[PDB]
Amino acid sequence: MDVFLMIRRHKTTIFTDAKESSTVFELKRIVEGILKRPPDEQRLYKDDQLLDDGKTLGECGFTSQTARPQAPATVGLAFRADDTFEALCIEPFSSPPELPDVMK
Amino acid sequence: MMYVKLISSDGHEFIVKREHALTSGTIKAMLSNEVNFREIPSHVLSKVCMYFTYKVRYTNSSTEIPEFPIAPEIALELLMAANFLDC
Amino acid sequence: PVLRSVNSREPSQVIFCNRSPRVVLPVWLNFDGEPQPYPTLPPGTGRRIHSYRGHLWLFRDAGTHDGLLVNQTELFVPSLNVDGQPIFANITLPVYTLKERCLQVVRSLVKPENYRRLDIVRSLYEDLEDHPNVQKDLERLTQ
Amino acid sequence: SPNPPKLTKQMNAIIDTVINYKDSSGRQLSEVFIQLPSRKELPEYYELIRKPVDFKKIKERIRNHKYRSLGDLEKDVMLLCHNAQTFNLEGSQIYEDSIVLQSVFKSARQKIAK
Repeated sequence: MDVFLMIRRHKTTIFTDAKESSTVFELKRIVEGILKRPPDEQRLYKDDQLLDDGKTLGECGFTSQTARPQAPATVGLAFRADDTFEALCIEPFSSPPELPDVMK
Repeated sequence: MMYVKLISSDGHEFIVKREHALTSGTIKAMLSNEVNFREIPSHVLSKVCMYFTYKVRYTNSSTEIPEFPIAPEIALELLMAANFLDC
Repeated sequence: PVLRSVNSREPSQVIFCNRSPRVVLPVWLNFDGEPQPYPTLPPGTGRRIHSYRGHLWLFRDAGTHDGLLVNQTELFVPSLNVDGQPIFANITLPVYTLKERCLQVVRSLVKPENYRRLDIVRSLYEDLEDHPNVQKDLERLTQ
Repeated sequence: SPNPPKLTKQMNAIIDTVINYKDSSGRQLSEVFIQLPSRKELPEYYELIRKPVDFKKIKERIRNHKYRSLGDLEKDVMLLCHNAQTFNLEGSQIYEDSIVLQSVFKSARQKIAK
């Protein structure tokens, strides 16, 4: 079963696909190939829970019923600046304009 | 898998696959790595990127196709983006 | 007309299955090429209907009249049953273009008279007014 | 009950013209109106209409010598066309077929007379 998700960090948002059986380590290796940073310099999150490298995406709660192409599941990403890991921070998207009176 | 960087008006960088971004005829002409949009906001461009993952997945899929949900708050801005993008 | 039913007079059992979130409306193309409506199919329902060989069918939405694929094609025609086995017609949603899909959402929310009061470009008002039509698609389907 | 053979000669000739109209394309428009729908197939028709008819019954009326004149036979053909136009909606195939068979019979009644 495929899982469509968006790995987010500050303003960078990676759109990709993985399998429920694949590990969190395999998702770091996909980010390694895109942004060019080793897996030991990354920290993935589901909401505000630090995901272990050994656990599968299905074990973390990323089911294919929730993580679908039209509505991908958001995954947190934090990098390491030499000594310690940075705090998880995701800049939200721009708020849409107020619904017009004609459309109500 | 080759990737492309799509920058929105407010500076939000969206990394998508090259094949996924080719769905749009406008982007296909621009490429043939980094593409910037000055009129498209982040909440619209993320929805356009959600459509690219949706199309490529469900094209030639004889199983069953789910409907693409569009909320009433972004239907107008996403329409202007879709017409400009030709997708 | 090229697109019409063939008066074969040989029975053909068909299964109309609605695998879409829309209220599907089966439309039969009669012997003179004109379309004809039939009882609607609620979302996620299937019924075994009695049809004939070489009869042309096409399926649209009950309210919006948007086009719907069958067995991954625009129109369908049931052939003779091999050993009395039913013919299956799996009605599905087409992968609509984001432009066309965005029009449908605005079309449902706003009234026909208030199309030209929206803050959009001049070319989009004519595209919104250009509603999905059966006769239009039948002229387009010919070759 | 026995009626003149020369009247019976025409009464079957009007119906045969109505039964055999191919309409150039090669489609017999009068083939669905030969036998009434089965009462166990869909009772809603027998519930909607008041008097059911079909050309098998109209052909049998000549054999039983029920129709005494052209006006009596025309009464039932227009009533059969009225039953089709009542049950079937405007624009459908059977609605337009009965409209064609209504005119084909009016021209056939005149041709036979003179």
